[PDB]
Amino acid sequence: ADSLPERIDLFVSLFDYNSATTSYDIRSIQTDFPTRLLTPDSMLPQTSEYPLKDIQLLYKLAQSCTLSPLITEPLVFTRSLCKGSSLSPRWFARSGLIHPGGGTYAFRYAEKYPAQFANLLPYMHIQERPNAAEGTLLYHLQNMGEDAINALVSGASMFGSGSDLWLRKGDIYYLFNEETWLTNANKAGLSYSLLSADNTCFIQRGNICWDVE
Amino acid sequence: ADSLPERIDLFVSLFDYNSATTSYDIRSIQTDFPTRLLTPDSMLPQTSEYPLKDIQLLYKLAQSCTLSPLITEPLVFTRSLCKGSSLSPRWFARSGLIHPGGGTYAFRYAEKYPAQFANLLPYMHIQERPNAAEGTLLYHLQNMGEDAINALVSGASMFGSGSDLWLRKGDIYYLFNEETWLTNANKAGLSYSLLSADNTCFIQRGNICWDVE
Repeated sequence: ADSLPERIDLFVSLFDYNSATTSYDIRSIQTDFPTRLLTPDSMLPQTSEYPLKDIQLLYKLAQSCTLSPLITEPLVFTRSLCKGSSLSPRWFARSGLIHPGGGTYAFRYAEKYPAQFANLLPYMHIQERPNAAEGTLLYHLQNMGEDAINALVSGASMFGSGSDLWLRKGDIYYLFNEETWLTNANKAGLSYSLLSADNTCFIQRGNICWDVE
Repeated sequence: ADSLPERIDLFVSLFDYNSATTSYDIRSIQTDFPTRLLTPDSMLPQTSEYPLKDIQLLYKLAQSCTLSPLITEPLVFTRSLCKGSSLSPRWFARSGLIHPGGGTYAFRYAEKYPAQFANLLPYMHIQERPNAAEGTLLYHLQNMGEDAINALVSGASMFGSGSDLWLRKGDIYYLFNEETWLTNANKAGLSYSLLSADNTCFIQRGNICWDVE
């Protein structure tokens, strides 16, 4: 197992970057996609960011339409929706993007004002945008699980999503299909699997890898 | 991660053995199924047991029907097939079971003498037997991958096959479905995954666990 780092280096050396399925500049991804609009936790009620009773207070208000400083901006949003007052794309660009109840301000607003949808897409979570065309960047992002999104955001040297290997060289991710990945792992004398969070198979029982959650 | 053994113990304690999907006595399994007829390697040409040129010599003979002491029994089998001489179920019970070219003597023999099929089933590899009825022991065995078969043969305290947890208590395996497994792992504060051989995720890169093959 001491040869492992050297085998992984050999593995990477086997790839022909010119024959990658596609490639994406990390800078282009960062330009187009706020991390806040990638991470799956943004889609959930923001319980780690607010006391629950404040989130509940906002729902009550939005349903009733008739107040701590943790929620100043959510309150501005809520009142605007209640009053039928308009919010320009500039308001969303200035905003924290994520509504305390989960998802974005832009998506909620555009549901009420569908004519403003196109201009507000840049401020919506990838999971809130329409299903992307196959093979596009947004498609790849929409189909990534949490661990893959985290790896991408971390600028990891490599990660797997959905039988695609994403390989980083310089500032560019090159995508290779599962067959190529497996072929090169085989040649390097390597086995691989995808594991979640920091699950390192700390203890093994039979064929089951266990870790603490 | 020091709490891990204690969490696994708690995990096991959560199962109600009386409400298991099914259960199998390990002794019953050993009685019915020779390990040789379970392990997937028995289905492959026996390259670790014979020089390849001896295996090839046998094929030539079986095709021609006209000789080291590593292959004395395979030669007896081959000549019997060529001569149309018969081999009783007692011959197979006395035999090493596995043909050098892979699979069993019994399966090959029964292909030539289909009337003798039923009496020769006990000497055929599980992968050579007809697809078993759903829910039966043979069905579960036929659907196990290599790591699961090895765990079972090892009498492991627990292993997963196909979204079934096999839990050993005393000499009995109790089967629980994936939902129960996940529910109890969740409660114990545990994460789990199935990994092959002794792949322990020795090195992690992005979300990829790497080990030496």
